[PDB]
Amino acid sequence: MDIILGIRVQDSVILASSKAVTRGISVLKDSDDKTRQLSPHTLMSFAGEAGDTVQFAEYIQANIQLYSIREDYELSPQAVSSFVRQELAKSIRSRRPYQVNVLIGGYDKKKNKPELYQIDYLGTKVELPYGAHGYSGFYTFSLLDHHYRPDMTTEEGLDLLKLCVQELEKRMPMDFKGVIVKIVDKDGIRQVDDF
Amino acid sequence: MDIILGIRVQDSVILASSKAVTRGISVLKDSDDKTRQLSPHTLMSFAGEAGDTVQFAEYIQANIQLYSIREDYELSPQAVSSFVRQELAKSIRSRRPYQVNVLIGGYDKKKNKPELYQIDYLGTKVELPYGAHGYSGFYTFSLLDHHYRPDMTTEEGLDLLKLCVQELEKRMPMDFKGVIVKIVDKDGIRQVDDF
Amino acid sequence: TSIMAVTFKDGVILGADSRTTTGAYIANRVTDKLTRVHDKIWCCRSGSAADTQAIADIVQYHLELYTSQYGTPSTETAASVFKELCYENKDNLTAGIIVAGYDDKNKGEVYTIPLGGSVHKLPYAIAGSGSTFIYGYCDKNFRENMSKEETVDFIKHSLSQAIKWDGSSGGVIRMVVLTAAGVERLIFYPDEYEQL
Amino acid sequence: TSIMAVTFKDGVILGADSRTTTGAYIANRVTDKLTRVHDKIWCCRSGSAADTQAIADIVQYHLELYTSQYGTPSTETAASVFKELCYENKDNLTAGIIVAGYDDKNKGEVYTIPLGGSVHKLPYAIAGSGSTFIYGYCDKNFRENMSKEETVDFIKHSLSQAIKWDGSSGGVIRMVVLTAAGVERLIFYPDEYEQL
Amino acid sequence: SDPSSINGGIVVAMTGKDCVAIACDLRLGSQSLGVSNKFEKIFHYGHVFLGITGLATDVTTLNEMFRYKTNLYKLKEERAIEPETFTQLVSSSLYERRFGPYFVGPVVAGINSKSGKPFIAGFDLIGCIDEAKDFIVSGTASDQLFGMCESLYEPNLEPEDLFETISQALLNAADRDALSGWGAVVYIIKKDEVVKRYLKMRQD
Amino acid sequence: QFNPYGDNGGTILGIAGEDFAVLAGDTRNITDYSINSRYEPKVFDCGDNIVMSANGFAADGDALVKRFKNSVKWYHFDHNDKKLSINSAARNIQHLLYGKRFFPYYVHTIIAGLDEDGKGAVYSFDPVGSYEREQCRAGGAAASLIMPFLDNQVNFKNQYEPGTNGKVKKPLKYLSVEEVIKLVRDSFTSATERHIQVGDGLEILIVTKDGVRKEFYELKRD
Amino acid sequence: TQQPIVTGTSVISMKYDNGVIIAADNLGSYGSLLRFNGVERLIPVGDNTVVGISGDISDMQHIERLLKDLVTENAYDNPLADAEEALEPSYIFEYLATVMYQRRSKMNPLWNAIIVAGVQSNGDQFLRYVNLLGVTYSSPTLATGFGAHMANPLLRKVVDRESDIPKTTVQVAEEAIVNAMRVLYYRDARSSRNFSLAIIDKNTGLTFKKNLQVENMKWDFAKDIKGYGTQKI
Amino acid sequence: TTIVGVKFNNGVVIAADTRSTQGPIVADKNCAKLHRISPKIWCAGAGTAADTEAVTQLIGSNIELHSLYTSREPRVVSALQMLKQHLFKYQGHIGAYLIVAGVDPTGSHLFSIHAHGSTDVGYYLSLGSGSLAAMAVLESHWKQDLTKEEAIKLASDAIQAGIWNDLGSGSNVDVCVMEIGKDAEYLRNYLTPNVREEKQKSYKFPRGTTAVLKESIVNICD
Amino acid sequence: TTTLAFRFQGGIIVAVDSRATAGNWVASQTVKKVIEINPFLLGTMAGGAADCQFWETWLGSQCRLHELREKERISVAAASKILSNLVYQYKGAGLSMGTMICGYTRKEGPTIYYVDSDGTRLKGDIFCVGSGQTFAYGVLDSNYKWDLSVEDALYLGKRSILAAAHRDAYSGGSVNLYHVTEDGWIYHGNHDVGELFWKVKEEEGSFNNVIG
Ligand SMILES: COc1ccc(C[C@H](NC(=O)[C@H](C)NC(=O)CN2CCOCC2)C(=O)N[C@@H](CC2CCCCC2)C(=O)[C@H](C)CO)cc1
Ligand SMILES: COc1ccc(C[C@H](NC(=O)[C@H](C)NC(=O)CN2CCOCC2)C(=O)N[C@@H](CC2CCCCC2)C(=O)[C@H](C)CO)cc1
Ligand SMILES: [Mg+2]
Ligand SMILES: [Mg+2]
Ligand SMILES: [Mg+2]
Ligand SMILES: [Mg+2]
Ligand SMILES: [Mg+2]
Repeated sequence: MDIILGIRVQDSVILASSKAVTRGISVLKDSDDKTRQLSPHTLMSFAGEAGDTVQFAEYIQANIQLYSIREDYELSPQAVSSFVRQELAKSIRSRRPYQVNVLIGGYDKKKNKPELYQIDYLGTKVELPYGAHGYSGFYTFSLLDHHYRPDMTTEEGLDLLKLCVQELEKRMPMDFKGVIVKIVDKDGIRQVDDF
Repeated sequence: MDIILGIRVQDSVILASSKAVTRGISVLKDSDDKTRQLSPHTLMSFAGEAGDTVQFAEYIQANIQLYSIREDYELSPQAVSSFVRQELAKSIRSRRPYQVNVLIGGYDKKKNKPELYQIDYLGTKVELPYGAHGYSGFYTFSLLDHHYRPDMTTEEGLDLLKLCVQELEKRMPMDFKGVIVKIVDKDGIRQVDDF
Repeated sequence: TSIMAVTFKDGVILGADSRTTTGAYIANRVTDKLTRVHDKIWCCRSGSAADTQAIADIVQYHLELYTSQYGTPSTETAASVFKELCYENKDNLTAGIIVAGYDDKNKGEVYTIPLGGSVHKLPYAIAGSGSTFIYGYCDKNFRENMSKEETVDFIKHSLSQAIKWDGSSGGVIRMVVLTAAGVERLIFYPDEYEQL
Repeated sequence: TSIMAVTFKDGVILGADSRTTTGAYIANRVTDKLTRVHDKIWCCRSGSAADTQAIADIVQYHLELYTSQYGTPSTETAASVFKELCYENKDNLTAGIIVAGYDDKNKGEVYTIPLGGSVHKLPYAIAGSGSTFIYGYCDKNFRENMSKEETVDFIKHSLSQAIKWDGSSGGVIRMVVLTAAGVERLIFYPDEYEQL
Repeated sequence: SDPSSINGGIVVAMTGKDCVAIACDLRLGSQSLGVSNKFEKIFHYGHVFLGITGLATDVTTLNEMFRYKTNLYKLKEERAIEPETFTQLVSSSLYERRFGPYFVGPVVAGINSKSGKPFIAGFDLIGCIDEAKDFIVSGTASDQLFGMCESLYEPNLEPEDLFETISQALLNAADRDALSGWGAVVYIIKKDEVVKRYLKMRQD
Repeated sequence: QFNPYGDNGGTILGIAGEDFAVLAGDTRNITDYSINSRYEPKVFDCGDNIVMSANGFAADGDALVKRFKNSVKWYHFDHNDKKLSINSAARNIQHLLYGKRFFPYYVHTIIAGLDEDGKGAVYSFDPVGSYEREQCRAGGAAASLIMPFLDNQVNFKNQYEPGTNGKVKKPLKYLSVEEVIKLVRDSFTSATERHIQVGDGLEILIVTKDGVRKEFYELKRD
Repeated sequence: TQQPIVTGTSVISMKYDNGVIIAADNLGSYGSLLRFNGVERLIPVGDNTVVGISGDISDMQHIERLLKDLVTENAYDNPLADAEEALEPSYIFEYLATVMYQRRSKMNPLWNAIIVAGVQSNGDQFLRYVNLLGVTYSSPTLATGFGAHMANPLLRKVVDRESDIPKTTVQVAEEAIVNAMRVLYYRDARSSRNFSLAIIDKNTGLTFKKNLQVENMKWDFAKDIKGYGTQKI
Repeated sequence: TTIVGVKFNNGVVIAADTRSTQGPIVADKNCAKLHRISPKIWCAGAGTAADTEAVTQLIGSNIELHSLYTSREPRVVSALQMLKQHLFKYQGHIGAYLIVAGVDPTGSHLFSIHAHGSTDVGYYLSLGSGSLAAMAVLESHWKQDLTKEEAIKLASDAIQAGIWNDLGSGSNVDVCVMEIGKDAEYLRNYLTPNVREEKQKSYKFPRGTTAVLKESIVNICD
Repeated sequence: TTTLAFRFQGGIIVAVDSRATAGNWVASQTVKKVIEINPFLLGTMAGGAADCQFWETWLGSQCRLHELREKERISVAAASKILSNLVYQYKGAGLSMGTMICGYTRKEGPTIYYVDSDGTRLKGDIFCVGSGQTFAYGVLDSNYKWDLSVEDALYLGKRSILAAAHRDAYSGGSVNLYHVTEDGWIYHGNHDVGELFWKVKEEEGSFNNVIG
């Protein structure tokens, strides 16, 4: 796990998530996709404790997919993020909490707005123009504080992201093996393949 | 610190040493040369505790340079490595030991042989065809067990090294920022600049 | 805390000091450590005040229910109910209780229940922090079948010494006399017992 | 360990049991805890056997050197030398020593030196683990200016009880009599003292 | 490790002449890292205002819970809950979690709609009610707020004066606390208008 | 285990004017929940127009003050009776504090007097000898209550010129000794209200070119 | 680093119009064992000073020897040793305070709390406290241990600030002190009935009373107290 | 806290200070530590603030229901038994230290309860951080056969000793008097010996001093 | 703290914030974190306040003695090594220092050395040091070019510290700026974040995370 970032521009939300999976002194995998599609216009990235991360992500996915079928309708990004928050807020007071931090990027089709929610394992939710979990945030927040503009295009957003990934590859002590980038907009979710 | 390797081929010893210097979540430097020339045909690489490493390296350098001037003569690689071992064996029972591991690569001009000594912070010395300190050894020893031949050229040695650095950049969790490579042979010590 | 109970010709007497401390502070200098669990079955309490009160209250309730159904319980029976509570809950209790009562068949009886919840029937018993200081004295001076006035003097002299040496004991000396005649409460003030 | 020293008409008597334990094992059942540091200045030792022997040996050496230069040392002086060692080295010593001697000017004297190295001159003193059990008894039965036979009986009865209740005391009762007449060693076996 | 000072933040409330004020900062951090600049800590249920400092997940959770409970209250009682009553509901709710508490410092502010009385109260994390004539303070700069309030405050300030007083208490307290600040919001509350103002403050 | 430190409570406060400076402290002295004394001074005239307070653990505070007073005496002996300037006192005090870097004096120290141009000076130190000159400083138990009030009322922080759309700051300006004493007294009564270790008495030392004057006020005794 | 073995409890004291009073009981405790019964914890120094000591008794005895060696030392080459160059209470205090703080600074304290009471040569009352940390303070009343908690509140009702000292007589002050000693005997589990008391007056000099007793104790109300709640008999 | 109870001729009186603390800070300068369990049974509480308040309300509620069920005036011994058994069950984790008093058809009563569930009987009692200062006074002035006026004086004097001498107590004295055959009289702020002195200065600001970024009207309606 | 220093075409920029902390208590907003050792030497301070002040003013004294004894200003290398050898002696005792020794000599050119209390000594072109170092790095690295004009380099340095002052709870107060050239160091003012943040927001149009 380790690096997950989110940026919300004019008409989309972009999630970038590192590909490395490490145990001890071995990088076991360098193409890991730290993400699950919850609904056609909502994507969730995740980082934290081994095992917990995927188990939690897939559990949320199953619940949202179940809701979709039952009502023949897609929950808004805000509604999904509140559902997720509540699950984590329950979890933190369980016998064994989920040690998982998430970013939820969705396009709200009723409002025609992109939306980015940052939620930690405590169930601490915040809606943001850009977000990060882990040590990443210690570089990217100030970088984005400087270079980010509210009206940027998807393409300007991707360049802003390249800046972030460049800084992280320069200053971060670990080799996180690059990122998988996904765009969420009015047409759903797609993956950029050469990043 | 972290990655230091040594390979002794037919007519030279090659030392490769990582360039990263890290504190917390920041790579402070990516061109660090983790090495000191002790005499014209003897080179020492070092890794371990911050501060300790350089202080120890330079202290040894000062002593060998002093010996050289006094006798107008160059100590053999074996003699230097024994001196270094003894300093570390004293140190390990001091109030505060040097937490430094070293590789000593020298060309012995009387024997016309390259020589590689691996010495840890306890003063544990061993002469080897190839050596490594830290987590590096957990990949490179078995790799070299397979690909190394006693009669290789300096150029075959460098290729063997590229194989090592490739594996380490693939499987090691940290970004060690490449290596500085130095060759020790009958003509002294030189640095390869594009590695 | 210094406590004791002594059998004698006509029955049994219980005695205790009146000090309860929190560390070195005296939280209560006129405590009543002699507690009734039936008309003529009493106990003296030592250890945690909360624990021993909780226990005595439960025992009093058990013996009042025993009485309703089966008539007057024996002193042995009362000691068995204390033991059951002390033994089964030994991990969570700090209670050292002396049980004393008067049957008409059995005369005076004394049972001591130390920390682990074991039971020991004895001619007399001493307990509490102050008791360590009077083992020698009490062993030397106790005789069987003493008179009421002899027994009162034994207890008064014994607890006098426990009080003298133990900082955790003090105040007044209370006693309860248990005979066929009824129940008699005695009290003795410092100015009397200090200069014996 | 149970030890005591008692002043009386003609001088002073020291007494002790003879048990030394390692945990519950009796390492020596006939120990001699009454130790001479000068002709008529003795001590009884309690606490760490190694510490008290080391101390007594150093004191004996100091008093033999004092004697060479200045004549016979007073019992007070001997107690001061013990104290100096016990107080200055309080962190590293576990020693509870009673000092007892006979001057011709001063008659019998008893000084007790507890754990911290303080000094206390007293008519009599008790110490050791067994002493806790006879505070009551000893306070009740001690009088000033008893006779030799009365004092021997007091000590014999006192240590009898300490031995009875304390598992760390036992064996024989040893005593040392210190008068103008000289020095007399007494011993009393279980079969005598147990059934007092 | 200390749940009350992971996220940071402050809340302060004051009484005036037929008015009350309640203010809060906007910071949400993760220890040294400032994360959000828009995290408001004051909510309202009808005309009763609640500020909550402490662990942000519990701040959010308690808001959602008190919205839940006050909605049902209104349906069953057929009237808005008053501040005195709501204060009691906050207390019981917190104490019900006595041995696994919400790590929060809530603050109630409002005017009773029958009596016209201004009303403020504070609580500890376990429900102990602190009712006050003058002011209530809460959060990571509570020492600082106590110092500001205790010297700046005077009774019976008019709404526009109370605004200045409460704003200065909050701002200067926040600037002495690493985990508080990053923006502020002040509510001026009178019998039937409520004005909400965002303060300009230093952004470090 | 033996703990070589305690906490004697109280709080102190220093403000500098244009041609004077005050150093104030409450006179209460406490351990745990007990009052040791209602009047035990902890602000001292050290000579050469320097006043000093070292507030926290009183035994450490007294030791430090004694060492500094003694330092002043030897400065005269060694440098031909020269006056020890406030900047020189502060640097000297840094070395006194830093000499015990690994076994600190548990105090927050403030000194006040006049600089070499006759202007009021307040210097303050952390327990191991970090220091800074300012207009303004509170130290000790209630420092966290009093300091932000001082930022607002001595240096006009967060105060703008009305009607300027928060674009023009209230302009900095020195305060009269009368205005300063008002802020001191209000600071301490406010602190006495909310902090249990502050109360009983307030003693202020004022420093001008004519020397050192004292004023004393009662504080609440609960 | 240390732990107190044989200890003495409170030492209480106050100023009055012409002098100072100070008292302390005669017990040396050994934990909860009331081990030693004739222990003097007020130590006079010359005819103008009494030093009252609580805490570790082995250290108290060391402090006695320091003080008695101080007197000896002060007499050396001093023809005015019983006049203008006699030891003042303030001299004795500063010496003890110096020692206490040095010993705490070497992490090997004298495990005591000390009150130095006396009259200076100009007639001024002296009353100052120092303890194992080397903390020092002065007040119209001073007490150590339980004394600080129970005596000070009583003695402060008599002398609550500096200006109450001229209004307080030696009869009033001694009465207040003697009453405080009774209260401590009721309430402190490591106190004894027997105590010593000393008055140091600018006119009458040092009066040192031994073998005082706590008298006039109310215990009678104890006969009416039965059980711990519901028990009637 | 400081709290007390004193028996007299024809009843019982309890009293308390009004300070609440969080660490060294005064959280509430005028809290209410006297609690009504039933109209003629009142409880004074020290310890964990919310625990004293919750345990006192719970038992008060159950006492009311018991009183209705039995058609009798509630007894102090019932409140005592319910409180002690509740507190014992929680093994001291509910940190309530209580003085329970009142009058009932059986007479007048005075008890104390510790957090682990042990109880005492007495004619005069005190609990809390200030209990040693209060008990000093009680042990000094209490006698058999006090009048109502004497008892009120003794009790408030005892609380005053706590207010002045214990840093854990302060502000005001509250009293409640429970006399046989009369209504209980609760005397809220019976003594107020700690009124803040007048401030030196008004800190009311020039309007517009505070820089504002935005405004809006909040909708509190429907 | 946040501190930085970088080499470029025009010499060296040095920028620092001015906050002091005691945990979450803001101890000061106006603290000096640069020491002017001589007209060609600056030292930056991060870590323990007393450790930094004490040992860096001590460093200045040692540098002054070098020029008295050798009749020549000390090299940046040698001055930095005096400090690193000093702290190495204390290694383990708990000193806390992160410092940059920045200056110009003719034999060296413009030179920066990172020195910390672990005993680490590094020559380099760019460093940021302190609790806010990562924040400064993110801005500094992503706009750095060797060819910045003196005017742009100064701004970037100022803007980087501002970034850290905004996001790092343990940085703030004001920015202090220096430029070091062949003719020595030049002070470029104190810039209170109180005003600088809002000014930069307006003119640059950045800080869109903030309620405007
Ligand atoms: C175990 O930790 C404790 C115990 C007791 C106190 C004193 C008490 N203050 C409080 O309870 C304050 C409001 N709350 C807290 O301190 C929060 N605590 C956090 C951890 O668990 C306990 C709750 C308080 O003020 N007690 C008063 C009496 C109160 C006053 C309010 C009305 C109810 C009774 C009193 O006992 C004196 C001041 C000291 O206790 C603090 C912490
Ligand atoms: C070893 O433990 C440490 C290390 C670092 C700090 C932060 C530092 N603050 C302090 O030094 C404060 C004023 N004083 C103390 O913390 C008191 N002493 C700490 C050392 O042990 C004895 C007690 C501080 O404010 N550092 C600033 C840089 C300073 C500012 C003052 C001038 C010199 C440079 C900076 O690093 C940011 C604010 C992070 O601290 C505290 C304790
Ligand atoms: Mg229990
Ligand atoms: Mg006793
Ligand atoms: Mg702030
Ligand atoms: Mg900041
Ligand atoms: Mg106060």
